[PDB]
Amino acid sequence: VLTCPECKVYPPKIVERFSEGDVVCALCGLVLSDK
Amino acid sequence: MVQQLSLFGSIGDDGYDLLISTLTTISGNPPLLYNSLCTVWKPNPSYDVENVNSRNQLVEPNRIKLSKEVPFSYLIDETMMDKPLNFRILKSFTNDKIPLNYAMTRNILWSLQISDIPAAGNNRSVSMQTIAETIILSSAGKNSSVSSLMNGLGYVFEFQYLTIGVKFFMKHGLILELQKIWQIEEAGNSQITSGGFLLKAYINVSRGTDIDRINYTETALMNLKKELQGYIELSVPDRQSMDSRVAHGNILI
Amino acid sequence: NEVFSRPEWMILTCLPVPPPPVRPSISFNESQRGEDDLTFKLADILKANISLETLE
Amino acid sequence: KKLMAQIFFGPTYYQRLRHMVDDKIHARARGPMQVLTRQPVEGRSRDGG
Repeated sequence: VLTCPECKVYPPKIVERFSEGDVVCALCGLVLSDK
Repeated sequence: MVQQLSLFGSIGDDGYDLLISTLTTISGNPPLLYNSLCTVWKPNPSYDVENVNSRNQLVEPNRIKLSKEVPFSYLIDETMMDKPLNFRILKSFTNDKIPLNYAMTRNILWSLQISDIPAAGNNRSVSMQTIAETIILSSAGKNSSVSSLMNGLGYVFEFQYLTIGVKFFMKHGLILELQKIWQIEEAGNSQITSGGFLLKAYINVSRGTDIDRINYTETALMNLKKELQGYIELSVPDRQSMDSRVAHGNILI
Repeated sequence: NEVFSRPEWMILTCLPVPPPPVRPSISFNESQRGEDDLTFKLADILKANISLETLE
Repeated sequence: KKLMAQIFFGPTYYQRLRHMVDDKIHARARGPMQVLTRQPVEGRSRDGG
């Protein structure tokens, strides 16, 4: 399970940026996991 | 556009009088009565705003606030002209009923204002919020009215409320407000801040880039909070409560 | 050397098994796991060892 | 103006070869890694290093 520690919204909304190797919350723009 | 740095709190009316005296002991100024009337408007759901860039989230829909001052002759009933117009009248404003009803406000229909959710992060000691403001001076035409104007822009009415309270001006541009809020509907008037006063201490900064000024403002606000220790607890409100975007609905009151 | 390089150790008795990072499995789908060559060789080693043990 | 020196001038035959700059241009700040060595992948169409 992977959740944003600032929006605190369930279920979390998440978009994976494959071309940058990142996982990004779609609301605050925060970067969750890299590489 | 300002960066408003704010701290919040609340008190029960029992200590109200006492509180007032203490403030005058600190500021050296007497309280000044004031009132206001705010109307909230939201984008029309009949119109499909496909222009919201869903794949990029360039922008999200938001709510507009229109404020105006209303003379006390609309707020004083036939039992109250004998008393002078000062702060003590607030002691009689404990009932959910109020002279200003729905029909008068409908007959009325300024300052236009938009805001954003406060800044993220847990290393912020005061609520920092960004505000964009403009002023409407007058109008003309065949349908000159606030309602027609906001429908021309693309917004519709959502609700409204009435604030009555007192103001204290301290040094360094610090403003302290004691408020009572009455929501108004055709069904009637209900006091949300029932049996108490809402306390808000805030400062305004004109330019967000200047950081020396912001540090000074935070220092003044924390010093004020540390002065009132033991009487009233001033706290940073919830960041998710001061969010006014249409997608999610809640209202700090 | 007495501490690091005794000659008795040049003959194997126990074989260390490397973690899966050294031999990563490539998973096309949920039930499609293509395993590395190293794990196949290690499986054959263990199969032969158990066969020799059960004949012993 | 006029040019001091004259110029050799005339038609010729030319062919447009198979190499375009649009098929050779590549840049990378960050991106996917490798399963085993965990180093930037190989390949322009797979935005590698």
